[PDB]
Amino acid sequence: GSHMGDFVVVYTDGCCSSNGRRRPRAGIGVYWGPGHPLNVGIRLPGRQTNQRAEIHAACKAIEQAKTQNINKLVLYTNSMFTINGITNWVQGWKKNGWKTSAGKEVINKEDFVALERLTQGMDIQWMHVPGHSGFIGNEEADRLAREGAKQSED
Amino acid sequence: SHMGDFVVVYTDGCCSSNGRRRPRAGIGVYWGPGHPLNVGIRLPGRQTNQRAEIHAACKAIEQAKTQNINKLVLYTNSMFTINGITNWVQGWKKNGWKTSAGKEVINKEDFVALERLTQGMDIQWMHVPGHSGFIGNEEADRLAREGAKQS
RNA sequence: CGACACCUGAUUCC
DNA sequence: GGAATCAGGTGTCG
Ligand SMILES: [Ca+2]
Ligand SMILES: [Ca+2]
Ligand SMILES: [Ca+2]
Ligand SMILES: [Cl-]
Repeated sequence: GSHMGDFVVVYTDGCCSSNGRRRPRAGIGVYWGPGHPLNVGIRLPGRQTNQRAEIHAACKAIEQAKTQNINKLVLYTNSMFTINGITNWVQGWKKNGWKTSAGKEVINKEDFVALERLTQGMDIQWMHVPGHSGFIGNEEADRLAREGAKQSED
Repeated sequence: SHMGDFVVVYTDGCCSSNGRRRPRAGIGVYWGPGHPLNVGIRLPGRQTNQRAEIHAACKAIEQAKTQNINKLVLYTNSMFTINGITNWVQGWKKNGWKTSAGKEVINKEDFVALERLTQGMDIQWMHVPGHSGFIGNEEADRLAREGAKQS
């Protein structure tokens, strides 16, 4: 199980097939290690978009971890939108009604709020991993996030 | 009706055993039975599918040059090379070669060199659906493999 | 404008 | 069931 000095490692990823198209199918994915018992591939409730799938993949992780009574983790992801939110954009947003830099409702509020609710007491070390750059951890989490939005066909 | 004016040529580029044990790509260009210019050498460089399939078009016309031929019909199954040369290049030339997604068009170095030889020359690209018609393809296609074997 | 993603479609190969 | 690669489009924020 990947660790990094008392910081248990974890990769997360979200996906949303047909994002911005008629019927969006979106799922969350979180990989803790090979054949690891915490590796989830859930489907994302409600709104179907990559952005929330992505930040919610991260929620699942934290949510999971707490249950495993782990307080500090190095959570990798390829979502800058999530990282930038959770560690910058949010703070501001709170002090001003969650209004975008163009003066309008911070769209993914509900999502970030949840996510921030969970950073509480946790010492997350948000790390970013490149796209299809070949990093296992991320590709296995990607793998998972799809099986989470599986078609149900077969 | 009308006369006749060009020469035909089939071209194929292949990339092997995906994994690591390998990734051998070969070029292969056919001009007809036993014809001298028929050749199927190995692809020099970053061994890949697309890339080979392109340079495999360079050699073609490049030899077309070494024959003072001014216009041919080039056959190929990859409409990446085709689309690339018949369209996406002018665009790439008017955008510092940026993928219609912000990043850099990887085979610029290739599509560049290719557009070079296209100079003065008049190529009429012909795409052929896999398992197309005309043995011509199965033949170039065959040298490719033979090429990929050389060191 | 920029940035990180999420896709849809194509063509070939095996 | 990918790897090659591209076009076109959304998700969202500075
Ligand atoms: Ca992602
Ligand atoms: Ca992904
Ligand atoms: Ca071929
Ligand atoms: Cl013929």
